[PDB]
Amino acid sequence: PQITLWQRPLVTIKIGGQLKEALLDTGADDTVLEEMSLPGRWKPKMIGGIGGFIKVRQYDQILIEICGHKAIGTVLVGPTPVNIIGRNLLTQIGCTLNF
Amino acid sequence: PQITLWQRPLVTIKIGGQLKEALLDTGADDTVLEEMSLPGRWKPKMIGGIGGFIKVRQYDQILIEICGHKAIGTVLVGPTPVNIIGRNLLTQIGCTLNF
Ligand SMILES: CC(C)CN(C[C@@H](O)[C@H](Cc1ccc(F)cc1)NC(=O)O[C@H]1CCO[C@H]2OCC[C@H]21)S(=O)(=O)c1ccc2nc(NC(C)C)sc2c1
Repeated sequence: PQITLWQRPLVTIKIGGQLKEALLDTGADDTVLEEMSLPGRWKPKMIGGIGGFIKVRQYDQILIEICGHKAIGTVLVGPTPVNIIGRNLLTQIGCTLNF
Repeated sequence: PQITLWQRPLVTIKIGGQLKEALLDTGADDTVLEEMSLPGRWKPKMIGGIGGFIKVRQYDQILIEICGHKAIGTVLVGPTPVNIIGRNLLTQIGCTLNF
């Protein structure tokens, strides 16, 4: 699809058997999701944003479906306010910016 | 231009007579720039991101040139770690997401 930016660019994702809504975020290196129950082993990590840092649990090679496109990569889970699909997964679904 | 997301989507901007690099950020509602000297009056404000909040100075009706496209809008200035062009200006330069 082509998405204009008058509204937040939200998509439906399916991850760990659960449906969620998430922001397509070209400003995000990595993918960061609300506290959620994910299968497998993780690793503690800290990521920084505009206001400081949050602790996240990092899971590698997780399958996500992003608006009907499948990707596999790293997902971080923690106290983010919004679910964010970052460039590590946007590249896999072929997402580009155009103007 | 068409920008893929294998690297950060950075563009050059000219704002307040100064040249800066900035991130095209579909996850940012507003435009937030590192500490800089802007002319005119501002308004104190607080905005939230992944790690908490920062206090910013809000300047309205600011002219920016973003990779050769001119826009006028609100710019927030404060302790962000990256210059961020948010959706208030991305819409004006006709930026879309595509996959
Ligand atoms: C997190 C999202 C919802 C908002 N954020 C933009 C995202 O694109 C941020 C942009 C950024 C890049 C780099 C940075 F160092 C800091 C910040 N990316 C991000 O946090 O990425 C994290 C995690 C992913 O992995 C990494 O990616 C790089 C850093 C890691 S925001 O900046 O906080 C921001 C912007 C404008 C704005 N206007 C408002 N208006 C209100 C009045 C409603 S609120 C608001 C908040």
